[PDB]
Amino acid sequence: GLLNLGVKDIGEKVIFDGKPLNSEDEISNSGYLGNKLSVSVEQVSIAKPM
Amino acid sequence: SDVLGSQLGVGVQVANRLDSQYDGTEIIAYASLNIAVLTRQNTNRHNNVTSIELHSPIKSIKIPGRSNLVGIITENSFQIFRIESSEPLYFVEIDDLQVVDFAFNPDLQQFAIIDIKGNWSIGRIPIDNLHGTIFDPESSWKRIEWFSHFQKILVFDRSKMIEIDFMNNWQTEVVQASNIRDYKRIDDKNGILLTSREIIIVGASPVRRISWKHDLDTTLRITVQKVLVAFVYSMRHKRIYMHVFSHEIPGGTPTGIETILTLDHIDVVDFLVKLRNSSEVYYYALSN
Amino acid sequence: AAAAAAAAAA
Amino acid sequence: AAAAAAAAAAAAAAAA
Amino acid sequence: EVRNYRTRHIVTLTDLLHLNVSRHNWSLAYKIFATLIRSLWGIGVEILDNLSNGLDFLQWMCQIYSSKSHTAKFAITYLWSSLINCQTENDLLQELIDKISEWVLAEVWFIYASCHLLKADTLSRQFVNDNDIKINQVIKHIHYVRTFLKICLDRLIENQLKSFESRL
Repeated sequence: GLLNLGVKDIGEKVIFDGKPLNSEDEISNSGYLGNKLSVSVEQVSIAKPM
Repeated sequence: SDVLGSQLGVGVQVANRLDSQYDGTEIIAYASLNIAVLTRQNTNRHNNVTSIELHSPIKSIKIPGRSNLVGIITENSFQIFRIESSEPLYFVEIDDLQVVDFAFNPDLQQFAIIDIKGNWSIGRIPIDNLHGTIFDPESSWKRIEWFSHFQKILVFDRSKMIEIDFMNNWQTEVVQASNIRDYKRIDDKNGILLTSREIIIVGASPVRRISWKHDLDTTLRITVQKVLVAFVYSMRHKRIYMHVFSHEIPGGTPTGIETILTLDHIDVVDFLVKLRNSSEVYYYALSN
Repeated sequence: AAAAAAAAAA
Repeated sequence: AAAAAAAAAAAAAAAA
Repeated sequence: EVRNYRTRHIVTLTDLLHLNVSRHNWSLAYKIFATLIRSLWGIGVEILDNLSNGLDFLQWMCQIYSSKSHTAKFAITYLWSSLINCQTENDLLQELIDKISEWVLAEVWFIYASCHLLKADTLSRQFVNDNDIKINQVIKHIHYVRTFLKICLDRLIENQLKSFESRL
C-alpha cells in the first residue's frame, strides 16, 4: 500500500546533543558532532475499529 | 594406577550433584538454585560458560544419552534443558516436595525420580506425564540405578533397598540397620554397591556379600566405572576411594579438603568429578 | 464378620 | 492435614 | 494455618485431577474439573481433546481472557489446534490470524504461512483433474504460491511447494 512507502520517505530524523567524546588524543573530540540518537519508522498499519 | 587432579571448579556453593558431558568437555555442577557449566577443555577457564537457574538446592542432574538434554531435580519441579544451539525445554511438576535422585532409561524415553515421600515417579519425557509410581519406601528414596539388562531398577531409601520390575511391582528388598545414601549397579551385572558408613557389595539374587570399611562417616555417593572393573565411593569424611569390582581392594584413595557429596565418571573411565562441601568441584584424570 | 458389621452401619 | 483426614473419613462413612 | 474444609478440599481435588490426567477418567475429569472451578487450564484443554462427548471451544475462551498488555502461552496453542482441526470456512481463520499478527508485531507469521500452504495443496489436485480448463484456477494457484513464498522468506518447505505447483 501507500503508508509504508510514505514513512520511508521521511524515514529518519536525528537530533544531536553535544557532549565530550572522552576518547584519547584526537581532533575528533573538538569536532564532536557527537552521538546520534537516530530515530526511524519501519512500518505503520491501522489494525481495526473493533 | 592413581588419579591426578586436573582442575578445580569454583561453584561457590555445596555441590550436591555433578555430571560430565559425553568425549566430554563440559562438567555440570549443581549447587544452590543453579547449575553451572564449565568447559574443562579450556584449561585458564576460571568461570563457568553458562548457568542454569533451576530452583533451590540441586540434588541431581542427568544427561540423556545422546547428550542433547539435561534433567535437573531439586524441589517440586524437574527442569529439562535443551543443550543444543541451553534453555528450559520443559518442566515436570510433581506433588512431592523434593527429589533426591534421578535416573534415565537406557531408551531415553523415561525419567525415574526419587521422591522425598519415598515414591518413585516414572515420567514419560516426550507428554511430560507421570506414567507410574512405585511406592514401597516409608521414607525418602535417596538413590537409584538400573540393572545392566535394563529390566530391573534398584533404589535405596532411608534404611532399605528395593528392586523393582520395569513392568511394575517390587521384586525384593534388603533391610539395613542404617540409612542408605547411595547405590550403584555393576555394569557387568551380579553386583550392587550400597553406600552407608560401610560400603556393602551385595550379590544380586546370592546371600553372600562383601563389606568394606574405609570410611570413618557416611558414604554420600558411589559410582561404578563403565568398564565395572572398579568403582568409587565418596564420604563425609572427605575421602574418595576407588575399589576393585566385587570383593573392594583399595586401588587408590584421595583425600579432599572437605566432605565429598557427589561424584561422576566419564563414559571412557578417563575422568572423575567430585563435588565438595568446600563449595567446589574437583576434576581428576584417571591414569592407567 | 467385620464386613457384615460395616454394612449394617451404612 | 487433619481437616483433610477428617473429610476423607466422612466420605468413607458416607460410602459405607 | 490451612483452611479447615476449603484449603484441604482444593488441594485434594487438584491431586485427584492430576491422577485423572495420568489415567484417562473422562468421567472423573468432567466432575473433578467442575469441582476444581470453585491462570492454568491446559489439563482442562487436554481433557476435552482426550475425552470427547468437538473440543475446540474452551481453548478459545481461555485465549480470549488477559489479552490487553515468549509471546503468549495461552495463544500460540489455539492457532495450532485450528489448522489441525481443519485438516467450516478457512479463509476466516486466515483472516483471524492476520488480525492477531497485526495486533502483535515462534512468530505466528510462520504459522500463517503454513496455513495457506494447506489450501494450495487442495487447489493443486482439483486443478490437475480434467473433470479440462486452461486459465482460471491455474492462475489463482500460481498467485497463492507466490504469496506463500513471500511470507516464508521474511528448503524442505520450498521444495514441497514446487512439487505441488508442477502437479497442478
